[PDB]
Amino acid sequence: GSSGSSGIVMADWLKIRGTLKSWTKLWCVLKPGVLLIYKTQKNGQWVGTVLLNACEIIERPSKKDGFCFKLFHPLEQSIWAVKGPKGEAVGSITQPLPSSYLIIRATSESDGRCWMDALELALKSGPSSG
Repeated sequence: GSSGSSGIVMADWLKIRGTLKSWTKLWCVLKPGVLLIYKTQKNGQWVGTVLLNACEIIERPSKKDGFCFKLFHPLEQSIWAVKGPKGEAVGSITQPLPSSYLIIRATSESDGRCWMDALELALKSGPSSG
């Protein structure tokens, strides 16, 4: 359980696999048993939401490439919310994304380590349980 103050877990600029050509620095928001992603913090067109009902982290720092990881579902499920924050199918239409897994990138091994870590906790934190 992460008793910081607000429901949200953490928010930072994470890099996503550059399927277009260059990694995309989206605004990922770590929530309690959920993760949100937004094109930016300013406007915030929203990209999609990730569900952490019971996802795990394996990590993928690769040989030499800062630090990264992969969050997939062991019970083979959809790691995507039916809607979004404001109950919306989708916000914007950008690069393609996965369904089961989700590759993310952090700034420094630490950051990522905290991300890939918090995540594990988040899911292991449940949606405000008690």
